[PDB]
Amino acid sequence: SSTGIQISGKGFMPISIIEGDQHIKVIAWLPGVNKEDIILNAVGDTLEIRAKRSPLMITESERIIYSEIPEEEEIYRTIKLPATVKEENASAKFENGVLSVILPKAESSIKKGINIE
Amino acid sequence: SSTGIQISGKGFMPISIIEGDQHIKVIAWLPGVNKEDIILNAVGDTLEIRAKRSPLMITESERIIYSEIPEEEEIYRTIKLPATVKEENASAKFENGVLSVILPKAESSIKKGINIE
Amino acid sequence: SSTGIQISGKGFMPISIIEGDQHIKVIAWLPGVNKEDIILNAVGDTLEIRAKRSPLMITESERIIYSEIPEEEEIYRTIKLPATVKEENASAKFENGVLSVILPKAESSIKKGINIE
Amino acid sequence: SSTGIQISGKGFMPISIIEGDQHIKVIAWLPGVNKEDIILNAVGDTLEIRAKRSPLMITESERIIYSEIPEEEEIYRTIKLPATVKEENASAKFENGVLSVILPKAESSIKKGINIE
Amino acid sequence: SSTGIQISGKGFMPISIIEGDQHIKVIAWLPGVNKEDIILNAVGDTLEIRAKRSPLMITESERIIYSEIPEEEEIYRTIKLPATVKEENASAKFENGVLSVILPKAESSIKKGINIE
Amino acid sequence: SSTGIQISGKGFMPISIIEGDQHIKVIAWLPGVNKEDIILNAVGDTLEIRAKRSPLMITESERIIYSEIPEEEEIYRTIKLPATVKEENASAKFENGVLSVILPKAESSIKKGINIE
Amino acid sequence: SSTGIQISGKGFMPISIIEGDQHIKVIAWLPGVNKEDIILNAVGDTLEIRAKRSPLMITESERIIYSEIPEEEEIYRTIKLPATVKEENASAKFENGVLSVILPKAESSIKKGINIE
Amino acid sequence: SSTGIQISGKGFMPISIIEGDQHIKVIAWLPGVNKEDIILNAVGDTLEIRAKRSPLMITESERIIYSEIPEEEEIYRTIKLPATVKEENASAKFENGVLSVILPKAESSIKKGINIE
Amino acid sequence: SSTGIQISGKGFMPISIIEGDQHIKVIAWLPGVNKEDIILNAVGDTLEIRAKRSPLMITESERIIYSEIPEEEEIYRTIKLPATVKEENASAKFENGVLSVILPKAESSIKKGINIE
Amino acid sequence: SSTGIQISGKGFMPISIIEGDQHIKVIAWLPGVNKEDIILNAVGDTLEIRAKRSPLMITESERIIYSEIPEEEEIYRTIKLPATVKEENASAKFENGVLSVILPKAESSIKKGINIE
Amino acid sequence: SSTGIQISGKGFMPISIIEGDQHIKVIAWLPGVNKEDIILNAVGDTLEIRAKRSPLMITESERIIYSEIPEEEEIYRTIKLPATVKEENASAKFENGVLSVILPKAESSIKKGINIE
Amino acid sequence: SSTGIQISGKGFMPISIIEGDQHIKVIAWLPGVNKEDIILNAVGDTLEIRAKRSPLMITESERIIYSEIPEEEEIYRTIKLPATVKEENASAKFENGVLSVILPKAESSIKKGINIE
Amino acid sequence: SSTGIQISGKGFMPISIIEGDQHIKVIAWLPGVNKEDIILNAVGDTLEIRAKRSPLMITESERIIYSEIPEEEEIYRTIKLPATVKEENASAKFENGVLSVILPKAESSIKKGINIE
Repeated sequence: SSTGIQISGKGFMPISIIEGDQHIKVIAWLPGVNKEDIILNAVGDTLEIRAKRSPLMITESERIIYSEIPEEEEIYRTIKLPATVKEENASAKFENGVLSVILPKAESSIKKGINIE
Repeated sequence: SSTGIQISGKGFMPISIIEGDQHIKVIAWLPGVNKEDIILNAVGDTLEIRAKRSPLMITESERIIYSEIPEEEEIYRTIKLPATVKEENASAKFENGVLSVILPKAESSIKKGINIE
Repeated sequence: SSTGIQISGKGFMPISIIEGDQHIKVIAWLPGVNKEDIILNAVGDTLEIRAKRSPLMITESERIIYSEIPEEEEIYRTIKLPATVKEENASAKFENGVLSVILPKAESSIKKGINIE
Repeated sequence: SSTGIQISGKGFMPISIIEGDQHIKVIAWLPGVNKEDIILNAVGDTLEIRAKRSPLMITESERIIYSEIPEEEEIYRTIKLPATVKEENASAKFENGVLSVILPKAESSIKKGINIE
Repeated sequence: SSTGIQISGKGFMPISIIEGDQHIKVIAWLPGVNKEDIILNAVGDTLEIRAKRSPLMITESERIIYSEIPEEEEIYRTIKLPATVKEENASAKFENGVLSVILPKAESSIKKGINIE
Repeated sequence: SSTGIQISGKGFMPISIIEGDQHIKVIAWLPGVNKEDIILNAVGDTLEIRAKRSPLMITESERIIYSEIPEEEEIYRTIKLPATVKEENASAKFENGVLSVILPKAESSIKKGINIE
Repeated sequence: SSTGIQISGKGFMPISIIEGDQHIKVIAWLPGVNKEDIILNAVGDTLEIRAKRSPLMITESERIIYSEIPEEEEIYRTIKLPATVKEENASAKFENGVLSVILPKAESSIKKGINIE
Repeated sequence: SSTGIQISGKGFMPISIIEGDQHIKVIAWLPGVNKEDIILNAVGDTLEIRAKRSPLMITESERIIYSEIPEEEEIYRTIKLPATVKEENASAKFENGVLSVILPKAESSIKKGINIE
Repeated sequence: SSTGIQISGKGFMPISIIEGDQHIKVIAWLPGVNKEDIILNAVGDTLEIRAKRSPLMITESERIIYSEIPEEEEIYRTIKLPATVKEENASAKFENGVLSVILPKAESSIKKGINIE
Repeated sequence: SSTGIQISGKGFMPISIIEGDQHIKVIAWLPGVNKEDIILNAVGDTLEIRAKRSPLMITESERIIYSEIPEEEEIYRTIKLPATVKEENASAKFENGVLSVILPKAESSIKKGINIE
Repeated sequence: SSTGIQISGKGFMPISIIEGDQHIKVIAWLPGVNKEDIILNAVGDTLEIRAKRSPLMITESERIIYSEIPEEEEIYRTIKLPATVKEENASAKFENGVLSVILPKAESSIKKGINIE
Repeated sequence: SSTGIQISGKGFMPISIIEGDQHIKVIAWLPGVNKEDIILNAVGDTLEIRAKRSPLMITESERIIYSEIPEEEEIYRTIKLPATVKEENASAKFENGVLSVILPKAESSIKKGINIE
Repeated sequence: SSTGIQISGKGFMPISIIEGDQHIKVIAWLPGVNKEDIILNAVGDTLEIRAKRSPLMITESERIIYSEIPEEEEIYRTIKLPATVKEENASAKFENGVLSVILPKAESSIKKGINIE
């Protein structure tokens, strides 16, 4: 999908991109991932997300009769945001397996209001 | 779909069923959902999963430019297990958006070894 | 169609099935039928509906040019609920051609509550 | 749509882009919009347009028998200009629901003199 | 198209028809039309709409790389209202390319609601 | 066509693009045009060719029975080089209806090699 | 191609056949060829044109990234004129890649008639 | 192909790109080529490689009865790696027909870690 | 492919077969494999080639964004030559990942030139 | 099927061929067969397997409601090995319905080795 | 057809091939041929059969109204046995239009048994 | 092409193979070839033919207007005979571009008497 | 086929036409043709070729297993040359199945020279 942005990565990790006037809020779904094991990195206009969930722990006495859950042990994504961001004050939160990153756009990238009529 | 088990429901909620000799471990993904908002009910060979995730909050100044996350605010599932369970003592955990339910099998439902010659 | 229930019958008889925690609410449309002419038959986990509306009353002086209303005078339907009900204490109300049937479910079928951690 | 330029947005808003030697004239139709409810944001070679019309208000006594006007209440567009413009001296006339934008291009983008020998 | 009324004309001129118990409100989008240029004739149940927008003026030094605005300079529509209107006291308003026409209906068309036994 | 470069234009104007380590050699065919009537423009990484040939001179006494020569009197083309050039010092030669254009590349683009271990 | 006249040859060489009253003017485009390299032969009502353009000279330091110009080093055309020509007085010019043929006289064609007296 | 990177060239030469947090590593297969006959060139985000293998020498008395090895004597590739390079200090190797370039990325691209509060 | 010979094996390993009067020269491409890890075995009219290249060494800190290089860790081929060879005195060379085998053909197999009248 | 070996026979009998430098190990599945009822014959480069499983005995009071086991009572296979074998000292085992044959290859086929420098 | 043997020939001559441990029994149908008119040629692993039956005897007083009997008066067939034969001691019997040919196999091919451990 | 025999080679060289009781006659057409530059080599059951004609020599003043003769300057064939031949006493005649080859077959191929009984 | 000349005839007889300034050289392949059997008729601009090779003689004891040489015993061709020739002094040579004919043109068609320069 190309609608002004490029998306890349590996595994099942749906994402939604929230665009504001002064910042870009990005939300990514990471079910079943531990807290400290995530790693997120962004610079300029580029963002990358890396994670590695543990496989389904199963005792030898048990078996997988039916499991449609994705099996990818390594998943990562990288998206080109439409504008440059300040990779210093950027902050993020991680609840219920959902990653909410807050990227304030660089001042030079911010758009300017145009007088009308 | 019928593969020895019946799966029913509405919305996006992937589930995996682990079958042991004495108990069933049911793994269900509910990313981005609050703990106190899910509800479960089980009896005989039936287990139902009902949940409702919060909507993608949006600020007045911001808008969603790209969001492939399913928007269904209410989702539920109902599955027929291959064996009866003792729901009185069943227990489940929910962390990092992964629902792990353990249902001990009923006495009559448990298999018995057969000697071989 | 197989979605946890069986649907069958004959004739024009649109019905709606509502499942509650402790009861089942069934809405059935019986337009153009008298109150003393309706009939219901329910037992265990099976519900069947029979009906027979009065045919058109038409004066000799007047003629019926166009009537999309189905003329089938004999109709019936049979639906299998997913759970057993206690028909002995069932009750129903019929108003404005709308039949409302409440079938309390059996304690064995009644789904218990399973806590989470 | 990509035909040497990129256009994005949501809703019905036909626009025309004129490329000149020293400026870019962009015409946008915002039929049935209030003047004080349109907003423009542009920087470098990027221009975005937001608008929000009131819905078709209807009196309680009357009912809409036929309306082919699309009902989309929120519409916006974002277009990538092929050349940088000086937003500080940009101007845009808006009359009779017709928006006309004139954007002087940056001197760096301006076409220079090639020897022809 | 036949939906109780016949619609005819030429060009892009989306219209909406609101039918009330005492009057009819007709809304027509006429973007890029001069106020002095619009004229209407309405009688009985018949309304004709004629308009001719000015052509897209382009400077010699500039070119059109992309212009999706309709090039049809002549557009007109005539719709047979289903009810007789009192055009002698009708009025209309035209703002922001939106033509609002208020056509009260002849007293014979007016009907008073009748209850039932 | 996308092969690291963009090609665009209008009319019959076959061109050849040669890339050198320090410069770019562009061959353009302009048959049937005088020397003072050829015109071109370029800047940075963008090259735009405009031309307009003399029409088919014909005497009244003679007639043109067959001419596959294109009659388009106005033609132009625009090609984007993969690297920036220093148009200020560019030079060109035009002989036998063949235009030769040399555009020295900018030092920023001028590639460099590395001693292969 | 056969359309009442026979045209033959090989390679890219657009031509125009002008049927004059006293001469037949034929314009041939031979872009990128030297003057002393073209060769023609004509007799009776037949004209054969042979040419051989220089190949695209390339320096060792430069390479061909893109070239749509025809590379065929040998091109020729041969046409059966509709009228007889006297080659002794034939004349031609080759400038701007334009090879024009005049064939100023066709003795047998001379319609001088006679003094009606 | 566009998947976050651009690949261009001519001939058979499989390449693999390795992405670290501090250096870009590119693996290129050049079987049957001499060490001193390859040439590499890069700048900014662009890397290009030119190479020429010796032809399959054949003795007068012998003939190639079966040869699926590609015969292209000149092959090259040009790829847009995702971040600028410090080629002043870049280095490579070539052994057993495998070309390995190591490209330290520019300070601008050195992705900076963000807190995961 | 069958043209008097049979080819078998596993993995990507293109080969070329040179046929001379007194010997058969076999060229096989083995990019990216060590010297002491190749193995050749021949007898009668049969030749087998076995090899096992190391996988792409990658540190945990780096990734493989794009790698079209074949991943087969074990590759081997076996071809039936058209004639018997003297495997005792055969010799082979290994240059830049290209394996050249020279197999003198058994004197019994050597073909006998016939003369013509 | 021809892939360097020829397989022939009749009935269901899957076979696997293991090739070593000095011996050939042939694995053949003969489930549900008695040991003394199989027959093997081998010479040159040919090996044939003939066997006959007992029928599914059925009691007078019982019937086969579902049996996908192939009913072929006589099955055999004949395969051409890639090398000659010394059948005089060959030996084979048969346990748990798996026939493991070991055929030492003849000295003629014992592939010798060639230097690689 | 390829099933370990080659079949070829011309004309109507149905044949059957039986393989024995020590011999080959070949049944060939030759209807309407005399005993002295048959001919066979066999050597090594190749067997060829030639025949030529008498034409349809017809009297002048009678006519032939329908004959599906093949009219080909010259027929022959050639079949390659999978194993070599000792034609020197071969024998055949021909009765009731059925040719029975027994070809003992050469000791080299006589498949030896192998003990089953 | 396989029709009971194998033919291999390159170029246009029609050949005919006649199989006899005591010999094999092979005819080959080599039009426009010299005698001293054709060569045959045969052994066992294999025959190969090499030939090399001079190209169509043309004077500088003349050009080829039409030539359907294939231009392949190097052509050769290699055919597997169905039976062994005695190359020591083989003979061939080549006249008027027509090559005739007669190869006496070996004693092993010769037919043997069969006892018709 | 029309290529400025009409080609007609029957059978396999490939021919090549070389057009020179002073003469035409025509090469015709006539394999299996006896020198005494060659016959040609040519006049003005028209040439006919007639030939009839000897049939493929086959011995009684031998058979044709495969003979792709053309069986057409009668073949002939007639081509209308585009220029008149002086057939009174023409000459030909026939070597190795190649018919070489030299036909000096008739001065009228010779084109003379066109002295443009």
